[PDB]
Formats: sequence, C-alpha cells, structure tokens
Amino acid sequence: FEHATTVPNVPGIPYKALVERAGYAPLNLEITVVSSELTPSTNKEYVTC
Amino acid sequence: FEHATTVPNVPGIPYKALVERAGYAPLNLEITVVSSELTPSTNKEYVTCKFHTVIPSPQVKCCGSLECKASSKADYTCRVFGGVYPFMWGGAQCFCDSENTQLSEAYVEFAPDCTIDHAVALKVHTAALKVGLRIVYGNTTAHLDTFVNGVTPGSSRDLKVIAGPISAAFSPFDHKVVIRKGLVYNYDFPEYGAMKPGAFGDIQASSLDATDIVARTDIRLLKPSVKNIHVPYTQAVSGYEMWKNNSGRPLQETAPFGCKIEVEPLRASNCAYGHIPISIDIPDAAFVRSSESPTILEVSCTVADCIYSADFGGSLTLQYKADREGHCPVHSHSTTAVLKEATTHVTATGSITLHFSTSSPQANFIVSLCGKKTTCNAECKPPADHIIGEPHKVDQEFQAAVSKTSWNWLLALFGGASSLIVVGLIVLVCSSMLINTR
Amino acid sequence: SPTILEVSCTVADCIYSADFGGSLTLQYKADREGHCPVHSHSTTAVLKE
Ligand SMILES: *[C@@H]1O[C@H](CO)[C@@H](O)[C@H](O)[C@H]1NC(C)=O
Repeated sequence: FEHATTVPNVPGIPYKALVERAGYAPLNLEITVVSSELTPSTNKEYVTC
Repeated sequence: FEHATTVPNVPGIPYKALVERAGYAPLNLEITVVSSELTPSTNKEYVTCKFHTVIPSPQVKCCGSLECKASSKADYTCRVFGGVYPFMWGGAQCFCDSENTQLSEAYVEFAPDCTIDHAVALKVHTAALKVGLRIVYGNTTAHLDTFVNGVTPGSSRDLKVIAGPISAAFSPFDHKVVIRKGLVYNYDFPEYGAMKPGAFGDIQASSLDATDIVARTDIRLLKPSVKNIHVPYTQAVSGYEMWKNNSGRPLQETAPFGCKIEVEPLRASNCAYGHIPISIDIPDAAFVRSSESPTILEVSCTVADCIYSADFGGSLTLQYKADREGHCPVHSHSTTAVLKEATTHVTATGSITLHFSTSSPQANFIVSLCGKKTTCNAECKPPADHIIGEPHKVDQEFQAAVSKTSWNWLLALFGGASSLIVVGLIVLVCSSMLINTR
Repeated sequence: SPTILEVSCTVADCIYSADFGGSLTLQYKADREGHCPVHSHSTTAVLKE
C-alpha cells in the first residue's frame, strides 16, 4: 500500500499515523528520524600552516 | 413442508434462506450448486481424417483392350490409356509396339494413424441441465443430482427437490459440432454425401473400421508420358489438414458463461447462467417446535468496518440476552447482503460476531436470530483492492446500489423542484380565487 | 481485528507542553479480545502509544 505523508526533520519525535486500507484493519505506522546527515561535496584547494 | 425459492446457477456461492413454518421454529436452508452439466443429445454423422490415396499397381494389356468396371472403393477413379509402352528395370514390358493399354486406378482410404488423428461430426440438439446440489437443512447435509427440467425429483429419497426450468436456455453448442482429440469446434460440416473436395469432409465413413467409405477427393489421372511405368495423378489437398491449419480456437476457450467443455458424453461443465427455481419438500422431522428453540429477549446489531465486496468484507456483532442456551439460525433478510454463518450458539447473554458480504454502499438490512429481527445501520466503504479471485456472492440492485447520501441529495433536489411546482400552482389557485371574487 | 461495540474517552489532567502531559482513558466494550491500533486524528495532539 502506497502511503504518502510528511514528517518533521527533528531527530527523535516519532511521527505516528494510521494506514487505512479499505478492506483491511487500520494499521499503525510511525516514522522516527534517528539521525540526519548533510554531506556536501567538497573540493580540496590547498593546505596551509 | 414445501419451500419454493430461486437460486443462482453459479458454482459455489451458497444461497441461504430461512424456512418459517408457523410454530415450528426458523429452519436454516442453504443450497449450493456444486456442479452443472449441460449435456445435449448428439447424433454421430460421420468420421474423417487424412486419406491415404493408394494407387494400385497398373495393369497393361498389349494388342488388346482393357476397359474397367466400377468399384465400391472410396473415390474410385479409373482411366484407360491407349498409347503406352512401359519400362521396368529390364527394358520394355510387352511386345506390342503401339497398341498397348494401361489401366490407371486411384482410390482413397483411411490413413493408418486415423485411430487417433480423426474428427467426429455430430449434430447437437437441445441440451438438458443436470446440477449437483449440496443442500443443508437444520443440521443435516444432502447431496443430490437433479435435472433442471421442472418435473423430475431429486436423487435423494428422504427429501424431494424439484428444480424448475432455467430462465434463459443457453446451449453453447451450435447444431453442428466437430470433436478432434478432445477439442470441440463449432464447424458447419457437410452432410453425409454432400461433400466437396478440399474442404473438411473430403472422406466420410460411419466408423473408422467401416468398409462403406465415401469420398470425393478430386483425383485426375494424367496420361503417362515417360519411359518408366508410372501413374501420374494429381489431387486436392486433405480437407482435414486444411481445416486443422485454420480451425481457429476450440470451444474450450471461446465458450460463454465460463463453461468448461468435455467430450466423453460431450457436456458443458460449470456454466454460470440464469436462475434455477427450486422447490424443496423438507421432512417434518427436521423442524423442532418453537418451545425448544431459545427465545431472544432483546438483540442489538452493531456493525463496524463494512466493505461492499465479493469477499465477506463486513462484520456485525449481535448483542443478546436470551433465556436458554441453544442454537439459533442467523439470517439476513435482504437480497443484497448475505451472511457467512447460518447457525450460531446462544448463551443466556453475550455477543456473537457474523461476517457478511454485500454490494450496497449502505448496510441497512434486517438480521434475524431465532426469528428475532433487528435492523443494522452503517455506511459501507468501497473496497481498495480492485481485483479478487472469487465471484460475487450477491447481485447488484438499483435501490441498494445508490447510497443514502446520494439518495438524500437526489430526493432533496427533486423535492425542491416539486415544491416550487406546488407553490406555483397554489399561488395560481389563490390568485384565480381572488380575481373571480373581485 | 477486534471490533469496538462502544467507546468513550474521558480525559483528566491534560497540560499542553513538550512532555506527554495528560491522561485520557477510553472506556470500551468489544466482542473479541485482541490487540488494537490507537490513534489521535489531530495534528495538534499526539498519543504516546
Ligand atoms: C444438530 O446437531 C447438533 C450437534 O451439535 C445440535 O447442537 C443441534 O441442535 C442439532 N440441530 C437441531 C435442529 O436439532
């Protein structure tokens, strides 16, 4: 079942929802962002000291 | 007690009814069509296969005449040639220089492999339906094999079941049928003797071992123009092979109503079409008096998560406070929703769950529990899955198939139009009375 | 899935904060014993369980 929702980007804070397919029982679904990783592409120019 | 009802002809899909007999308690009764056989009466017209077209050894008579008589062989073609001079391995075969005579003969016969690779032509008359019925009443099962003509009783002797005529006679077979190796085709074959070369039915016989074989394969015996002894013959192709190359698809793949065709008596099996009126003379011993059935003092139906679907998508709970522990028949009194369970157990108090399948968007049917009737009310959601592997247990109505919200909207708009009409006519009535008074 | 014949929520000592502050009790009657998804259908209040 394709279910689309929106979660916050806060680490922790479980986001809870029900997926409710018609013929079947409501099903719990929570998504938690355990960690996040902004990794930019870095190009090395030089080293100084 | 006699009970007359109408069941669908679909295989499976139990039809459930509640026989109510005065003071003899409600009796559950479900009928399942476990099998169906549409068996027409078939008359064998002929058999056919490839022909062998055997050419006998030529006869030569030199300085003489060699006219030939008629023969009873299948498509016997004989022709006399008067200018021959045959040559075997060893030179000339007779003395006479130019007045020789060769007899060319050519007749067809059944191929050696026609014991399997052959086709049978049948004329098919009207077909009679025979259904296997699993009928359970009370706590007793019964398996019957009933003709659906309308007068023949069932196979079982303890209960009498009479299945009335089908609403619409189907008969998937046309008047002419060809069976080839278990495959059934609706082909318009020629009659016995009204045959044409090249088409299906070049060679015909009553049986494969029959000596009365008739054929009209177009054999032309040409004149021998070579040194060696030869019978130059030309012929049309086998109509069996031509028909086999373009036979199309058999009726095992093109039959309507999901029929499933066999060949040994040539019956169509499990054809879901029409309705069977059925009357059952239930024995009096099956019924029990209403004193021995538990009485439901009060019942309440609460139904949640209803889905109108082919499967049993709805579930309703009956809360009850009866007076004695015992078994009740549970029934749904609508033609749109059907209960899965037909008999439940009843404690002094409690609740029982029941699965039902419906086609209406609204679950506004009446459920009976030892004859005590309650009304359920909910809104049944459309199913999410689109395709299911089992057929629908119920048919689709018009009043049921329109939801209560949509019924409210259409009735509100129609009543608004009618109300403006009524107000207009009332204002004309009042104005006309005022102006004729004045 | 079990079906709920009757449900009613009474909530005591609610307090709007980051912590799960507030206790709502569902009094329920259901025919079959089992396990059940529970959910809050508001984007403002989220359940712990
Ligand atoms: C059929 O037999 C069962 C056996 O469990 C019994 O409970 C039930 O009452 C019987 N039905 C009738 C109609 O007597």
